[PDB]
Amino acid sequence: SGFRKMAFPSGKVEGCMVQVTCGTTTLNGLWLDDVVYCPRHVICTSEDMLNPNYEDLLIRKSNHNFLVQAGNVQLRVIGHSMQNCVLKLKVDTANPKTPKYKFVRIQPGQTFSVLACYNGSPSGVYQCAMRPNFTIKGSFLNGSCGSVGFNIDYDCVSFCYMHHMELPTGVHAGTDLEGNFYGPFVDRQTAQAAGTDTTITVNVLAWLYAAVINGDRWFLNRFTTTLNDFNLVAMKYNYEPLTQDHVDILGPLSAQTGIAVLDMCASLKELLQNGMNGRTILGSALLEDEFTPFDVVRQCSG
Amino acid sequence: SGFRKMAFPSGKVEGCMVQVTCGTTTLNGLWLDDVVYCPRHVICTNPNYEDLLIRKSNHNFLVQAGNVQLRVIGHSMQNCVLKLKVDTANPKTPKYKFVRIQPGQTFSVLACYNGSPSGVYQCAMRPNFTIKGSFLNGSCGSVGFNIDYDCVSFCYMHHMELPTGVHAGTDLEGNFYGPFVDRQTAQAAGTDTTITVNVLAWLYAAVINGDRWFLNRFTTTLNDFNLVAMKYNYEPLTQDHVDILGPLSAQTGIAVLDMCASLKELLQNGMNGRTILGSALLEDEFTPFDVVRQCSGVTF
Ligand SMILES: Cc1cncc(C(=O)N2C[C@H]3CC[C@@H](C2)N3[C@H](c2cccc(F)c2)c2cn(CCc3ccsc3)nn2)c1
Repeated sequence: SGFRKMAFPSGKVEGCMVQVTCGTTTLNGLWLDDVVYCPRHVICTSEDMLNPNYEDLLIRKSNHNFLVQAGNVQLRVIGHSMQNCVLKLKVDTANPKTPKYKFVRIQPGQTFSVLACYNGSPSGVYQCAMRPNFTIKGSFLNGSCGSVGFNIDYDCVSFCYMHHMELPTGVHAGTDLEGNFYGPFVDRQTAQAAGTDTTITVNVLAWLYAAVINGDRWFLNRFTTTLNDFNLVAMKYNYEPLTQDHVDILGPLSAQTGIAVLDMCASLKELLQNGMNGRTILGSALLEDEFTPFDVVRQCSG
Repeated sequence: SGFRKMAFPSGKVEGCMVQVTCGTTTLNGLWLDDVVYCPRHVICTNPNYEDLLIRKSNHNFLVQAGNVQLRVIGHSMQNCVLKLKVDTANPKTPKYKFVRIQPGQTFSVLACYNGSPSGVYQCAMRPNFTIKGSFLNGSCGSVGFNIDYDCVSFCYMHHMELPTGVHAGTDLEGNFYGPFVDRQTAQAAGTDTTITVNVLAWLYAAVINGDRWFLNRFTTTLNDFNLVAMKYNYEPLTQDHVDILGPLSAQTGIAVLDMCASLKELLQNGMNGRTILGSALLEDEFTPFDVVRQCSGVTF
């Protein structure tokens, strides 16, 4: 029993974290095979950041301007290239600790683990979700750039996030490992701000199914709803639309618990109307939206 | 910015987890140098473990480190932990120590299944000596640890789930945390209490992160506040707690008894539909050190 925000074991990623230094700037890089991936803004000065011309800055760099350090070992850079907003530094040594891995771009609502890192040394691991507004509510201090987000399935590490910046509301923005930002953000000091966030409805429903699995039914009711009536109400609480894909995805949890998806939608509607009246669900006094349907089946059943 | 329930990087521990099978029981062990540590209740069959173990032969214990088999060459018990001597020392053994933690202190848990780590989370030793973990069948032998520089301090090994869903275990010397035994008897968690010094730490974390609405002009005294704590089933606040929070008090300008007044008012009046660091409840599983470490970055 129990239900925690559980991260993946981080060892496979730990063995890939290095320090990258350009000029006065040091941040983290991800060392896979003979390539080190890091945010391209490592080549910028703070001045450059209003309107940086990355192509112009990079053509001026020599391989030996990049200092890469893996533990106590300096790696020799032998080439470099830029892919979208990520710098790829080719190094003379392949990482002998390279796990089986892939690069995956995730959708809003997906979860992943973050290995927060400073000066190429991992500090801690925690679970995160990609918010509907393409930010993440992480925990990152100065020097955390280049920290990565990942899932691990059957010993394959799927890298899905690389950290670039903190937005003014204290939430975080970054790219996939092909260097494409999530959301409308840019690696430029601009007046960019997180869009208004919403609640990840399909994840809330999955968590409610998790509550029933672990033995709590107090929030259920005898009503049902149409999908469209549910969305009409949910939008009034800044909940994300629930799609037929979402209904299909919850099929297994519906089947396991005996509670039809649209009946669980009726319960959520009432919870939004009533609050919890001093009660908790899986230890929380708020509705949790950073557990996915996949996560629930992974942690609750096996 | 931000504040998350954060665990230590688990890599150094992952390389020590093994699967231990005896009879019909399979569970997780911890392989350090040439010993595998696991719960003694892996022993076959009111138990008398010193008797049951006499019956077992080394070869009754199948130990799998991934795909490799470690051969057992010896066994002994230390309290509720079984120690299997194996023929191969773990080449991935980290620098480590066995430590016993105090209620209120936190640690990371690497939850495992068939000697395969599957998740890591951060927990506190509750005042009632249980932990609010997430464990399913097969988790027994999963371990808790902290990392200080390069040194792993192992502090917990999971032995059982209790009827309220919380969990009980031992230190790595096999001494239970709390009034529990490893046998099928009637056992229950005692009434728990809230860890006051940790709630205060988390309020400081909130302030550091810009959440200041609960602050007020008032201050108080230990004696006065401790009467409120007892009323609300909060642990007593000691002078040593006050000293430990010293740093955060200096960094935010909010003295502990200044912050206690904020907490008193939250306990008496509630949060009035507001939240702190994204919670509608007062959180008590972050220590002062956890807050300082995460709001001022240390790395391992
Ligand atoms: C609280 C916190 C959370 N998470 C990360 C940090 C953190 O550390 N950074 C993120 C921000 C803020 C400082 C610096 C690094 N970023 C600036 C920036 C501005 C606009 C877009 C963008 F993508 C980056 C920047 C980059 N550069 C080039 C030299 C350099 C690159 C890395 S450090 C210095 N100059 N300003 C902080």
